[PDB]
Amino acid sequence: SPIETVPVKLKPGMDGPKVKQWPLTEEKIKALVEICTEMEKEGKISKIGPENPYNTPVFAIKKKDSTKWRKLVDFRELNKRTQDFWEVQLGIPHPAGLKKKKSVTVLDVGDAYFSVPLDEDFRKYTAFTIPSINNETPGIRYQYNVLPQGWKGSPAIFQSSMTKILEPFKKQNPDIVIYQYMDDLYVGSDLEIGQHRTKIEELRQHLLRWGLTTPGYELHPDKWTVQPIVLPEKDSWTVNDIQKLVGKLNWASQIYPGIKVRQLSKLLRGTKALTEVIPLTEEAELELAENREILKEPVHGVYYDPSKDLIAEIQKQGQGQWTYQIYQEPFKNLKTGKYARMRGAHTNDVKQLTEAVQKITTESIVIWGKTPKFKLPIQKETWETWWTEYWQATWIPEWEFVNTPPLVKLWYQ
Amino acid sequence: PISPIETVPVKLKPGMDGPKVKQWPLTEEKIKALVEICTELEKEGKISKIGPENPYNTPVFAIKKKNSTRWRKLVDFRELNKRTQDFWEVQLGIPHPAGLKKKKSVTVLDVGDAYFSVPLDEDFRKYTAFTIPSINNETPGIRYQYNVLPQGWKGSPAIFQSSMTKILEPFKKQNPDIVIYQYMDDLYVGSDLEIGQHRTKIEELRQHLLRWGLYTPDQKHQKEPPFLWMGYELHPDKWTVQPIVLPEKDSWTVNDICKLVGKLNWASQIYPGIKVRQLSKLLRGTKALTEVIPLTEEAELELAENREILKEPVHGVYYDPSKDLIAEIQKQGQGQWTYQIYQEPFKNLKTGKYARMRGAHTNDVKQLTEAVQKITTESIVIWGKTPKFKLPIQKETWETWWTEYWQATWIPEWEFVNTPPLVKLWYQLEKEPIVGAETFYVDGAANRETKLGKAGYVTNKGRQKVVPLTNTTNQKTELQAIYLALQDSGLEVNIVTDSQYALGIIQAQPDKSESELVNQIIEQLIKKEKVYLAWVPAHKGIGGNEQVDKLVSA
DNA sequence: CAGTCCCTGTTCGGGCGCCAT
DNA sequence: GCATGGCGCCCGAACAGGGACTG
Repeated sequence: SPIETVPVKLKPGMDGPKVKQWPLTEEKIKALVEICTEMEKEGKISKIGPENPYNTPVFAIKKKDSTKWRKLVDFRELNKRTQDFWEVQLGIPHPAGLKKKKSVTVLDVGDAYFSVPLDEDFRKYTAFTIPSINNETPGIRYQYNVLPQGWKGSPAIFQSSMTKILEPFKKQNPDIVIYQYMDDLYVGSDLEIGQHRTKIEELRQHLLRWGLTTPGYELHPDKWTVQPIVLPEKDSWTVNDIQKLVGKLNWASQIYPGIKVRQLSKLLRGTKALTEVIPLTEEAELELAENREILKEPVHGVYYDPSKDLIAEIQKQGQGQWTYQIYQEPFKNLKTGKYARMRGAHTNDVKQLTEAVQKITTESIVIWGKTPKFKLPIQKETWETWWTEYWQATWIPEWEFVNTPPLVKLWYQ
Repeated sequence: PISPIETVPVKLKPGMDGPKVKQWPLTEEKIKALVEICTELEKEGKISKIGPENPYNTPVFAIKKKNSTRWRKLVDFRELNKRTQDFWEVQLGIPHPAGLKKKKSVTVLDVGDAYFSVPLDEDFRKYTAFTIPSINNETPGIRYQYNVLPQGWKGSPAIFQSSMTKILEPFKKQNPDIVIYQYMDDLYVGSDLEIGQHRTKIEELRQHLLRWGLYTPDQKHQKEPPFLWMGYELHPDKWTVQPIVLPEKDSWTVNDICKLVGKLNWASQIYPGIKVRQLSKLLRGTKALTEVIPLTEEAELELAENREILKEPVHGVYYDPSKDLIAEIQKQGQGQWTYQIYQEPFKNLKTGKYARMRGAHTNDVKQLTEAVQKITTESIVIWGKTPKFKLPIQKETWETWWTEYWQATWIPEWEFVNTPPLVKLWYQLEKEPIVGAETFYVDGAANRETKLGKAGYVTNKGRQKVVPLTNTTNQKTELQAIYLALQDSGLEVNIVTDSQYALGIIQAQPDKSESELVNQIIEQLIKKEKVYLAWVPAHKGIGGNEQVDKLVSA
């Protein structure tokens, strides 16, 4: 309804998306038709044909508590091309101190983008197909008129509009910062929770005034503390145990340059038995403590730089627990995280993984405001099959697949 | 006939012109059965002659239909397709008869000459000019443009399929209670109605098309078990594939085996147990289709038994949305998997076959995991639900799997069907070192320019064994060392190596392999009742590994 | 260290199956 | 100088990325 059409300057020679559409279940399939019809009726989306050399897939989500199927467009591929647009020309600043709060809340400002209408030339690129079951009919094809739900350019355009919409709250609460990312608001305060959760419902009305009604959940950045590497301690040190312990102490060598292992390996000289117990010397304990102390303060000489993508790596650990890392350059880690199980009665590797990813992503945005490529400890096939059935977010990260197993009893746990 | 629907704007790839390739000589009989077709078309307005101002030409031929009576006017726009915008296809996975629900009354109708009824884009007709010779090739013949939808364009079906959807849309809104399966110009109609209103609805639909320029000849179903749809036989309660006739010839060529395998794969649908792991093992090698090749003794075994299963007459059943869905899988040959999907104890919906080597060193459960995800991502396509499974695996066999494994995995609701062979993880490494076992320190090395190398070990009780190597690889040498330690050791072993590579493959606890050496390493592993294996830095001051590295010198 | 070699695993193209034009 | 589109199977060519060795 408002304004005019913003011109999207795409990279020269660069062509748009061409991702095929991947089969869906009746649950999401039936949830999607209508969803589109409603958007078709309200003139948000039009209907197109094969004349369009572009596509992108679509699927239905169903987040917890709410029983409203949200429609998500995997604009995962399209965004990388429009990076010039939503990074340079229309850049949404990131509040340095956003992470330094005692509570932040996730707001779903999705439907608030169907206001402004899309450029006419660029509309071409945003097409999507909706498959029929057992191919009852050739999947119908549609296209977008108004700002899309997922595109990372939607809020780079709405950015002018949104700041004026939050003018009063931001101007009268200097202790409450906010961050807009894709299709989800990020409001973080500092005061008590009971006097915070009320500021949220109060911010919901402010927006509800100009047509936003979408009910999020609590999360505090102060709860997050670093977990380095713990060098086990025992009374009886078998050769076998000293073998592994040097291994772990060797990887540490690449991260911390002050790691010494010589003195320690000197007591293994000569082919010895494996179970055979060995007593620790004076110079060995002068290092066992030397290393256990140097393994406290993060790696000196490492800073953040937005000039390079963000990379995330996860390693299973068992019991349903998982552990991950977040770095810019190999071995120059940024955050050394850890993930706990959601408790019992939910013994599922895939579900926890998808959960871990979101729980990592969220902290990527919050903290810096980018999204990391996930080296995912799972098979391309084993994931592409249920990575939706357990997804509950309005954002999709870039990722890859690692298959290499841990070496020395996992260098972390 | 033409002009009922709107023309889709098609453009030529930017920078390029149109097709300027001469028409090649044709069979003398074809021309007289072709010109006889071009005039009937110009008569109905499908085509129109042009002048010399049109410098575009594109070869054309002809071929009898699936009947042998009527012919088919085919054009070769291979040089155009390279110049026509890259459309996006709208057609997806073909429909399947096991996904059909039972309807009290059903009929299917077909459109005659369907491509020749959709108006082609206006300013694009100028690039579809074909030149037809006379009769004796004395004087140049006629040259008309494909005023209508061509037959060999770049995305011809994409436009038709799309247009066919828009024409049926209005009829779907008024009648959203009846079933409609539109594949090309062939559509399957049917509902739980009655003869009276049904036939009226059929006439209602025929006349709906008739007005849209879609004439349907009296070539529609007659409402009997003999229902020709998508190449099958849709009976009222059962269903079978196209009466399949397997080719049998004394000698076979690379091509003649291809025409069999694919024909055999098609029968994997309703027919259970059909495999071709070996039959295809002959397709290996950069072969030419005409090249003659004799069947292997194992290959002649499959082809002989498969020839007997096809002799057996079988039928599938239709889907019921109220009842539960169970897919039962079982293992067959080496790296072979066949599965039957059903809902009634004996009536199957669609059987299958999974046979792939996902990696150099797999495993039986590792293959079974993927043999499950292949049926899932194919069961979702037919029905929007992931079915329950009847797997031949013990619940403790799986539990131990994903608990000691690194790459996350998982399988849906499954039970344990006790049908041999039952998949099991044979051997198992020990988490902790063993006491009273010889501590083999194994390592290997190889030269990059000579390709030869020494691989060996040493122990705690003084045990040394190093041998040479003709043409091995540094990484391969390390693997050899591990092999030695399994021949020169008792039921209890302790092994430590400097190579993750080496560590890796074992850690995963594999069954099959394609390295011969590794396929052998397991043979031992299976027997040794308690094994432990540790790792250690390569070029490090570590003890034990210090000396065996020194031993593989020169 | 930048440069090579191995080894694995994914992606592409080519021919066949079947459906339809 | 013998066509299009879709899905499927199978197979070797090409491409990719990670670890270990080398002047």
